[PDB]
Amino acid sequence: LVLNCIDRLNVYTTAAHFAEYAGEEAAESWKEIVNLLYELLASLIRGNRANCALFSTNLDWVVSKLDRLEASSGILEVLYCVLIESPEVLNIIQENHIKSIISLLDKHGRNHKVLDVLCSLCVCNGVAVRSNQDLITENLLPGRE
Amino acid sequence: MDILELSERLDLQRFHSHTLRLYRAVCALGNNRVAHALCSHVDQAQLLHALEDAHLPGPLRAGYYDLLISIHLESACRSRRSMLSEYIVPLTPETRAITLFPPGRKGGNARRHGLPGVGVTTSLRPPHHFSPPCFVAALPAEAPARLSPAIPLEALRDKALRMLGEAVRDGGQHARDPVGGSVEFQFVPVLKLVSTLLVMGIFGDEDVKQILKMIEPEVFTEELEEGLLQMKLPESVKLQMCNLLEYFCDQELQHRVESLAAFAERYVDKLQANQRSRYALLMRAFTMSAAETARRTREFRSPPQEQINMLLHFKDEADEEDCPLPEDIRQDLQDFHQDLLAHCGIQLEGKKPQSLQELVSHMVVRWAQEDYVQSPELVRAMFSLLHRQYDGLGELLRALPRAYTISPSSVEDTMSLLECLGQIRSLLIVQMGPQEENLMIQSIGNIMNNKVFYQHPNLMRALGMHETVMEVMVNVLGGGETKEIRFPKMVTSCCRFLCYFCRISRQNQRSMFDHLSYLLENSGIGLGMQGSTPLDVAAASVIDNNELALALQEQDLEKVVSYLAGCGLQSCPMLLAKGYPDIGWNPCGGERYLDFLRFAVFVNGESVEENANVVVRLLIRKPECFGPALRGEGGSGLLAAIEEAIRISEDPARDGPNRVHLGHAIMSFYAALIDLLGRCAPEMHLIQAGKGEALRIRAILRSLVPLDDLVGIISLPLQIPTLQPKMSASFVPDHKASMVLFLDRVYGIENQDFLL
Amino acid sequence: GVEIETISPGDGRTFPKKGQTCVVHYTGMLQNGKKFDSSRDRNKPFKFRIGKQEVIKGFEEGAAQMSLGQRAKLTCTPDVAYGATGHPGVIPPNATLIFDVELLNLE
Amino acid sequence: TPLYNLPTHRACNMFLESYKAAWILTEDHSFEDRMIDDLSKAGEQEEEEEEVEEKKPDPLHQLVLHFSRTALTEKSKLDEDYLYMAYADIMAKSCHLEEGGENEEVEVSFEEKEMEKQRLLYQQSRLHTRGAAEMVLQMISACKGETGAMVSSTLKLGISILNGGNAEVQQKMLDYLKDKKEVGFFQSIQALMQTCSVLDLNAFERQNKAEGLGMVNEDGTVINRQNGEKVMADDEFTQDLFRFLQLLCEGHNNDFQNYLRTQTGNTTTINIIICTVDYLLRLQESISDFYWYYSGKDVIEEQGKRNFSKAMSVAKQVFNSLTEYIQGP
Repeated sequence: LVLNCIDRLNVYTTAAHFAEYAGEEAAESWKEIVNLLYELLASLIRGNRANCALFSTNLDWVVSKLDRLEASSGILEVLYCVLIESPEVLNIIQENHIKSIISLLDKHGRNHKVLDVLCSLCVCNGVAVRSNQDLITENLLPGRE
Repeated sequence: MDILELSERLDLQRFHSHTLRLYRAVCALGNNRVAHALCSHVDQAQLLHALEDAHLPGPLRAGYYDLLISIHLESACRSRRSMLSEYIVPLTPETRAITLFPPGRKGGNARRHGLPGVGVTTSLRPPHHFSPPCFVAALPAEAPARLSPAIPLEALRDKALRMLGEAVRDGGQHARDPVGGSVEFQFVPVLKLVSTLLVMGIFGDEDVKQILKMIEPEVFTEELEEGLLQMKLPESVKLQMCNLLEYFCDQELQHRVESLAAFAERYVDKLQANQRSRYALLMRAFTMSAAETARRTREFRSPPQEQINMLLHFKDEADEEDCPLPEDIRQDLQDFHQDLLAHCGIQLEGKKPQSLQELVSHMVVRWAQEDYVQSPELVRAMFSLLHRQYDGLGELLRALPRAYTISPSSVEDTMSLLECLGQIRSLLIVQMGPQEENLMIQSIGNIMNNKVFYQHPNLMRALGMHETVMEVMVNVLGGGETKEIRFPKMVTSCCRFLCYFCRISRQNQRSMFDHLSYLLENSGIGLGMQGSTPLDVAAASVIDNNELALALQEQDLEKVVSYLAGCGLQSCPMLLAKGYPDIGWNPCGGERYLDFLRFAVFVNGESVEENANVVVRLLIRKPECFGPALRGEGGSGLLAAIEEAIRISEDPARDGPNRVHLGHAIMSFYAALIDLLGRCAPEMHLIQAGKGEALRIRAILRSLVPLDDLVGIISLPLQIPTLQPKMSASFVPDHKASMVLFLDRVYGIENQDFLL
Repeated sequence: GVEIETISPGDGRTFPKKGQTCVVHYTGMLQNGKKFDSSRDRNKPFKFRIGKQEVIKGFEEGAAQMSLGQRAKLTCTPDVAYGATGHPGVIPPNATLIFDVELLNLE
Repeated sequence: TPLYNLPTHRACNMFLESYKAAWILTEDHSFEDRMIDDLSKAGEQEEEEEEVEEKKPDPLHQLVLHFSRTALTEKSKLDEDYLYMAYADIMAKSCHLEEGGENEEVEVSFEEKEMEKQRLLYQQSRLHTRGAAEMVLQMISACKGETGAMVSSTLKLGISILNGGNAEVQQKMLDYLKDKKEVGFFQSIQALMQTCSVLDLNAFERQNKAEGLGMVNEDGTVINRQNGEKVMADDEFTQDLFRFLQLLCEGHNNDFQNYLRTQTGNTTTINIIICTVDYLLRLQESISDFYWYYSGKDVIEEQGKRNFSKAMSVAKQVFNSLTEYIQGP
């Protein structure tokens, strides 16, 4: 239900007057509400694994969600959360995902959080994964820009 | 911008540390491709300069150290540590010139009894096999492509060693500007580097003597400078120091076992020589009496393990041996035993420690007598270390079975085998991929075709190749119980290898039989295509019968017959998904089964009843495990069923159409069934005379199946290959021959049925 | 496609001929980029031989049009060189390369 | 064939394996008491004289706390933890050195008997009754279904603690239980009791004929030569379990015994006594089925009698336990 709430609430690029189809006085609270929603979507997941595992269907959705305005706060945080306790969602990658992440790094600047995220992406626990690893090495552009 | 401005920028410092962590991770353990790739973004001399520096922000020094370790040494150290606790040896004079080795004033076993970090030990230790870094060489089109990017090691060793001494001298003065504003960033990942090199066996004896002379006075070599350990220090340095001291403890143990083998070869040589002389004077110079016969009972009427056992109990006792041996070679073993105990931590009565064990036993409690110790890794390390230096003889007993001495003229093959094994253990931790399974299979074919695997199988029993192979097998198989069965065709080759391993033994079959329920649990996810199946190797376990099927446990049999119940319920979607008529069960599955159950009872002729009774009882209790065309809940005819099977087989329009024929599998399935039931005869001529219970089983059998249809099955011939040829894809002569064994065991021709 | 621009010390006569082990203490560089390699840091000046398809043929064609003791700056076209996909993780595709070179050729 | 005219490398392998006249397996006894006393002595290190109104932990106390810490952390299972098993056997052998060994015509004095009550109870306090009592009981919450050797080592440690009375540590255990307020102990105990071996007759027939079939060649008969751990195989586990449950309520506590009947502050109630009785029922049922087999015979086989001995000793321990529940009404 919360994901459906977010989805129907996702469809608002600025949410200034585009959220004012119910007029003002709710678009104001919209940003706080969606930030809190992603905060709870992080809060319900930390330490869990059963809740962690389900996002194999939802992975391309969340990495494509990334509304760029209330997402560097908390969407990246929940992404960091889910990509630790679950190797089952680790191994289902399509190579558009890391490219969008790299573009996010470029467009949002030098954040150590993204780097810790890729550090977790390489390894769940003990076992490494080579395909996405080599994809990360080549997509780290040795043009070095 | 110069890098030292990160000490005051504070925002890119963290970013560079995290980028460095990324390079450390994505240079994964056992990814040397990326390791060679990484030496363009950085440079060996750049890393050397960063290593040599004194000014820093703190963490980046440690991360650069650890990145160097990740690139040039991690694969090496891990592969070495896999083959570290494996104490084998070839016989050379270097092997022979080993003991406790106290030389000196004729009291060194009581005095300073040598050291670790000492010279020769002659184990078998495969090298590292680096590859030199470069980028301009054109690609190859496969191959590993990359071993590990190389570097000089000896100049590096001298550099690290002078760095260690420099850091020690700097910390001796209690500076207010440590390297990085903290002594932990000064006694530091250099410790990790020297430990990694030490594990990797780079160091010469002078080098290890020097870094022990860093801890000078408690050692006090035969021939102020305050050592590193006695000074008050943080916690992580204690962790790394214990991770250092474990090496020296292991070296003393390694030297101990090699000294034992050095004793052992000369001892068994002189003992078998004396035994030859004793047998010579007994048989050749008998002048026979009762004592001559009593001595002659030993050799022919005792195996050599029993022979050496009795010989050894003669060789020592509480003066109650009743011994043939001379009392001169009983004394050198006694002195050897006493000196071995003296090397162990027993004064044998029946401050300056002047050794490793008393030193560390005082020192670790001196640490605990300092403040309350958090960081439970340090706790487990300290107490494991402490427990080792008291029950060290116990650790030697733990090391007794893992050791195995061999002669030379096989080491050239063993080293290839061990390097292949290291490749297996490198491919263990990593997640599976196509090149991995290809390299895995290449190693597997490399090792089976060596003859030393066959020549010393108990050695492989000691190592545990089989459980590792099983572990990777269930790794590739498991997870996806029915969805993800990615990367087979290595499972086939490895299972074939396990079949071979079980074959050439008397206890590898036993050593798999313990794991058998897991193997059947994975056989539940088998049941598909041809090739070496898990249940096939499971059946390969116990065909060396009459010691195991008795000691078998019933819990697997409800399992396999429930698998067969599903076989009789489920239509094999793996083989229905190719345009096939969707029969309610699969004969191919049940035929893939029951050769296991046949092999339960086959070669051991006229097999047992404790197994057969529960077998047939569970089977009749679930009649759906039969062909329900035959033994269904209602109208179910045998010869009706085989007539329908022949009508389908000879008419493929009502049959599926790859390389599999339905009615062939049907008659093969029932053929294996009746062959089992013949080999599951209720008795033989021993007890059917003198029993009724087995005749009860015979009665249940005959009430189920009648005669006059098996003879009908004989009335089902087949044409000849002459003009012209034929192909046995539909009907089988051997399966008309399958009912013969059953009919012979059950009924027996009297007078006239033979004539019919 | 290969185009040499030589700084000419040395004899300028003894070309590296076939069946010979030419030893260059080199360093690379990228087209409006930065370094990616150097024999100078590693202190192993790259003992290899010619006509064997060990190095890419741009470097070999540069090696043909030089001498002993000279010093050249060797452009490198990508189709001659690695560049259709590039050395992965180290070089991107369409890589136009540059090499400083200094050598003796003990044949 | 003789020992000689044989490859020397296989010979030396057989020598080191077959080393029984001079095995390592001899008495050492130089790693238990001198081991343990050093820790508690160092915990009173005079150089570590702070006097901060809260004395820092001892090394032994730190060790016990580390093992309790890795016990109390959450997961489904446990590792093997050879360290814990080793130190548990060390401690249990240390305190049991007063119990066992220390306890022809050996007519001891009453004075020396009193001397031998002490040198255990000192070793009890030296063990940290203080910490170890809660440690061993905290563990069983974790090792909850498995018959792991970890579990048996903990039980043996409890037996080495509690041997002569020790109402003190009984009180400490009881207070820990009534502060933890925890299901998991008793349900684990009933799962353990639910899985303990009794006599089996099919297995007896199988192993009997297998020992009858001693037709194994060289290097193929000594592997399953004895195979005597096939039918019961759990004497040292099951007897010690019932001895532990006996040895709690040996002294006529009259409040512990009620707590064994029932669990008030906890949510659920168990009545482990009922599980004891059910185990006894299955045990004697198996014994009667054993009887009817041999009842056709007049003479009994030696191994059958040998198994009957341990089977009766088990029920003896159980009867002693059930007496010690209610002996003290």
